Amino acid sequence: EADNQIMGPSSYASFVVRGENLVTAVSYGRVMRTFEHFMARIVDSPEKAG
Amino acid sequence: MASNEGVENRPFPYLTVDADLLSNLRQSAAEGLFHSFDLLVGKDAREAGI
Amino acid sequence: MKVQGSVDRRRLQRRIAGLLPPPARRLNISRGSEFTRDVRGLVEEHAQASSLSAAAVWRAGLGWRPPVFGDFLIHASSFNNAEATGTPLFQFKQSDPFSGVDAVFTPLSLFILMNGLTRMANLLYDSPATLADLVPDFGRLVADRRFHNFITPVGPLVENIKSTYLNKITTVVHGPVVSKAIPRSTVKVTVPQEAFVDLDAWLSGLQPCPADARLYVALTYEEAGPRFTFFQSSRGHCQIMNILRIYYSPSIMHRYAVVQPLHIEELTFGAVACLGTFSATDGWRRSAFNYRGSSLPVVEIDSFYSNVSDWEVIL
Amino acid sequence: KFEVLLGVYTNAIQYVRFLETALAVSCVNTEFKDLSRMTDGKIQFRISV
Amino acid sequence: LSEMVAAVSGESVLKGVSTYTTAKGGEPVGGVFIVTDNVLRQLLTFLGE
Repeated sequence: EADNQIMGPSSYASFVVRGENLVTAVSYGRVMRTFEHFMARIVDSPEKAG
Repeated sequence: MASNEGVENRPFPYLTVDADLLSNLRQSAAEGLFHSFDLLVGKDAREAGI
Repeated sequence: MKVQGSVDRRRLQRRIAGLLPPPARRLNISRGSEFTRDVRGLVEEHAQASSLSAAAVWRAGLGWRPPVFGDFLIHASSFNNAEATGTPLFQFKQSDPFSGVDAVFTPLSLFILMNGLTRMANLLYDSPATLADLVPDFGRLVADRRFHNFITPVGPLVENIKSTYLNKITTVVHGPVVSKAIPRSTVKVTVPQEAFVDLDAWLSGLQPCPADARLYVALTYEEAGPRFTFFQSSRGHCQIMNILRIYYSPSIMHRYAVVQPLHIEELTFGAVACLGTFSATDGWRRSAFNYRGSSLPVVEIDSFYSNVSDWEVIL
Repeated sequence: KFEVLLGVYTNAIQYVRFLETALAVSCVNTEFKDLSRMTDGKIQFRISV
Repeated sequence: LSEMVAAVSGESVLKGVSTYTTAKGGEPVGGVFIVTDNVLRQLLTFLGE
């Protein structure tokens, strides 16, 4: 089959510990995955049913 | 009672309070006034890792 | 559109550049201005290393392990010029005259004095009567069994400056064996493969493996004369002696006739010392000597930390 | 007179990277800055039946 | 023949010269099969083109 080629990403998906997670890491010793997401789900919108 | 039961060692941002606490410290620590106290000698008095 | 990879070289370059220690301060005495400049740098460094006032003056952030060299002088008959570098040597004490010769001894010289390996030792030493002249009371000290007190271990030799009669010799006493002429090139230590008993395999859940394995040295008066043995073990100073006595028991059974009921000075079967420590989990290496009549196989061991011990009685 | 000699050097490396291999389609690759600090991690699936 | 050419190859230490290429253009030559004349004709029969 004459394809011998695909396409993939060139760089890894970066993840960094921001301040909002850094406070929880410093105090409670736990970090959440992308706190921004859980905050946009829980505190910003009442329902936002999935 | 026992020294380290609920004493967390983690490096929090402590507040610098004006009033003086040092008076009668080692005696009240040895006789046992306050439960769950922790003494750290000079080698172990630093900000803990994260 | 290259991937850029998964790891970054800038980090490695930076952290290793941080890990490099600062360079030694050469002092240039031949030229005046260079001398003055290095002296300025010296006073600034002392100001930078001893003032508790500042913090960058705190430099202790992030070992001295050469050996302690000791030099001995010996006659050119009591030592072959060809004998390999690093063989452990053992020393003897003269009574009145000590400056003339030290009379340091080699294991083959001990095998000769005590009477394949025999032929090699004779091809090194055909007429070893000087060897008998070095110890006048050899025939006396085999019986007085004071032979081990005087034979003090010196360990491996590094260098031997060669002269007609005297020999200059540098010996590793304490610490790892190392040289001097260059940026401290290392050496290794050799013991003949025969007349060496591996006491970790002589009796061979799972036995534990320690980090460090030690070499001991022992001297035994059998009815077939005295003889010397070095033991590669690892267990402990409290167990090596017991295992050694269990080993020698078949040779100990023979000493009922020689022992004297009246005079108790001859009874001791031998003494054990600890020479040094080397890496376990490795083993050792096999090589033959390269001399004219060289047929002896020899074990050689790397990573020798010379920590000599005294002779302890066993029976 | 001091003699200076020259002796030639060669390298047998080959350029190789993870993403350019096809196996990288099997996994999903995220770069975490400080991974040695993380003690433990977990994923919690909730499945309705 | 492909097994034969794969058995060799590899890397060379010198790694400097440019290699012969086909005159029409394109790939540079990989190797040389020295044979006699009869095997030459029979290989031309088995391998045309």
